[PDB]
Amino acid sequence: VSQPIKLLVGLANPGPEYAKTRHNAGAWVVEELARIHNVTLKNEPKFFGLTGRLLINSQELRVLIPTTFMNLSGKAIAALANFYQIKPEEIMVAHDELDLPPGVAKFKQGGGHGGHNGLKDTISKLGNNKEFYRLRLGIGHPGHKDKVAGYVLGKAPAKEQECLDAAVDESVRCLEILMKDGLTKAQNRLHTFKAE
Repeated sequence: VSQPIKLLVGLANPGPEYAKTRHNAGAWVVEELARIHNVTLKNEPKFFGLTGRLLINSQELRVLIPTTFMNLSGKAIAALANFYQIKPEEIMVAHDELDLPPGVAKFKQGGGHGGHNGLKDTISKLGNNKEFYRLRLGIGHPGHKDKVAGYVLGKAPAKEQECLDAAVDESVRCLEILMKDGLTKAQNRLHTFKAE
């Protein structure tokens, strides 16, 4: 039974050249979960995004990858959330997280956007409501304010990308545990993980 998530959003910038930039880490999670569960994501221009529905341990989970600019991610999330009557507190938003290193991922309930343009827009489009969950996929931090945007929009080197892909995999396993055992159990597992 209880688990509050009805919608998982993986934040992204659109189109083939952005697919493997760090800023798309949330989208990697959603695509992998969707793949393992045999769901083909469908483009729905009415929701400014790619959508699907998975059944996991008899719970319906909607997924969404916006095709907006990252800074307009709330256009998508509010459109789909309004259509399905999903409250902010039932949404989990996967995203790249500067404040964790490659290879680590954490769940979080509420909090600020941290300068993340996607999170920022999401909050505003959901009525200045921060109380959605997050899946924070660590990307490291370049430790110079002026280098942040280029770092986030860049492509990790191969070795670092393996650490990233490992955290994606484990985040997917823990979303599955989320749906079966609940959040405390999912979180207890995810928060001890670090990739090699």
